[PDB]
Amino acid sequence: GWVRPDLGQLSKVTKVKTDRPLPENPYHSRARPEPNPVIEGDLKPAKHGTRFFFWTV
Amino acid sequence: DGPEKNYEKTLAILQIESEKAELRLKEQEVRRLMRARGDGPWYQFPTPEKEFIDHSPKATPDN
Repeated sequence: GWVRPDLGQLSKVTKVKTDRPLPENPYHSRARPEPNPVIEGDLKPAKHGTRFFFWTV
Repeated sequence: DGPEKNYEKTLAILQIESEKAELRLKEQEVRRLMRARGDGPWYQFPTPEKEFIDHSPKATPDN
């Protein structure tokens, strides 16, 4: 009763059902290091201006 | 005008010049710490963009 698969059928991507648990850390990776904390606030003008030597503004 | 104006202006100037002096010393201390520790917003040096890593299944399993 065997039917030969047509052209293209063996190269299809099928879905397989299994009761094996899904691995969650397949790469055995560590914890990613924390990001540098962000700085909160709205911009205000620079205090006393550029503060460049004797320039006032 | 009276001495008041020159006096209290000189007080106003001295405050401005003094606050600036402390900010300038505080920026050197800040820049010394960010540069040596890389934990601040400055002196962040580039690392490869991870968005171009290929996450697709590969021709081989072990990847």
